[PDB]
Amino acid sequence: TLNGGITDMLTELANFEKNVSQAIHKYNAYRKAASVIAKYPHKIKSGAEAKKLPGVGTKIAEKIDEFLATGKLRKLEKIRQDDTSSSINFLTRVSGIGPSAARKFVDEGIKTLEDLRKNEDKLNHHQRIGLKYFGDFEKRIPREEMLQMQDIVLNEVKKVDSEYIATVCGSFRRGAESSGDMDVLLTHPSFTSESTKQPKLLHQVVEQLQKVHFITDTLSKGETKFMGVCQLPSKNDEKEYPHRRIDIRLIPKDQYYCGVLYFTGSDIFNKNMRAHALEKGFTINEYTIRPLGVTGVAGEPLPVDSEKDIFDYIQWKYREPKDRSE
DNA sequence: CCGACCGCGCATCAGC
DNA sequence: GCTGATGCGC
DNA sequence: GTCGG
Ligand SMILES: Nc1nc2c(ncn2[C@H]2C[C@H](O)[C@@H](COP(=O)(O)OP(=O)(O)[C@H](F)P(=O)(O)O)O2)c(=O)[nH]1
Ligand SMILES: [Cl-]
Ligand SMILES: [Cl-]
Ligand SMILES: [Cl-]
Ligand SMILES: [Cl-]
Ligand SMILES: [Cl-]
Ligand SMILES: [Mg+2]
Ligand code: NA
Ligand code: NA
Ligand code: NA
Repeated sequence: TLNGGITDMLTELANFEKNVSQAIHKYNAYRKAASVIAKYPHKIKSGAEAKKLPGVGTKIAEKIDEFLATGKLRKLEKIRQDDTSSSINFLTRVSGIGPSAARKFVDEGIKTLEDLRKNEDKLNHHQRIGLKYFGDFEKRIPREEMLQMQDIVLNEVKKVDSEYIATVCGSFRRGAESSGDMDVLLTHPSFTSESTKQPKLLHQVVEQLQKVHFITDTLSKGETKFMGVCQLPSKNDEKEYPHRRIDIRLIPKDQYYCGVLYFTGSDIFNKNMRAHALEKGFTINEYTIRPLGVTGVAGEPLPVDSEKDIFDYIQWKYREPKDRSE
């Protein structure tokens, strides 16, 4: 919050570029600048001061000057007044409606919450569930609820098969006092890079969580990734908890450390880290870290025994999850 | 300059 | 059906 | 929009 004013501005600009201009590199450019500035341990006093930070260029430096002088940005003022941009920005808040779908809906004169509701038949399944829980999915989850949710998921998974290991990642693993959703990494010894010795590994876990009425909706589901909806159980007479987004990612057990690094994030941290990997001549995904041949062809997976081995390869000092919140 | 910008699972569609 | 590109979300 | 070379 030290430079919250500026970081909010850049985020609003990032969002505009993603949702409206559909210009994803501009989106990431703003996001990066915002991240670098939020980290910065001084209250910024000028665009020039900011332009010292990596990712802040001439254009963002000028905007910071405008913002510092007036408390606002004319460019954003006009964006907010623009009915089309506002409408598009709103619709993209519904899970499953991206920039493209949003702009189409608006072309059809579907541009409000009331419009979506009376046009349920125009929505695919994911979008349908995003509209249903539009309000709930806006709310954050107190760590205390995250802790109850973890207890359920782990215990239920243990009931299915004691050899399952479920690890809650995302901001929860980074120590955050609230999380926008729940991210669960799942492994089982029968699923490795070498073989899948047991089918329905993910399905069976999902099934059991539906059985106890923890999972209530499915956004999408495949052999290794589930994205859906869950809800804590509430006591007699007490108001129900909000429905929450959940994702479960089944990863080969022998690739746990690359998987847990991936699912811990943050997203910006992953981008920064894989970008650095590339500078050092490696490529990192949720499975492996591989060298890049002189051609730039990924080589064979390097041995990984801890998250720190991954950091080591790219010559980064290790960073605890709680210091990966970029 | 100017090319590169992380990497990939699932849904959905076009074209064969 | 299949492959491949695209959207969208992680 | 920014940066590396
Ligand atoms: N390489 C890469 N990894 C990505 C990306 N988006 C999400 N991830 C990874 C890292 C997240 O922590 C993890 C979960 O994705 P997330 O969107 O839930 O983020 P998160 O870190 O959990 C948020 F802080 P919260 O949800 O708690 O409010 O998925 C992406 O674009 N690229
Ligand atoms: Cl772009
Ligand atoms: Cl403003
Ligand atoms: Cl690994
Ligand atoms: Cl791989
Ligand atoms: Cl930590
Ligand atoms: Mg999360
Ligand atoms: Na800079
Ligand atoms: Na959306
Ligand atoms: Na998630």
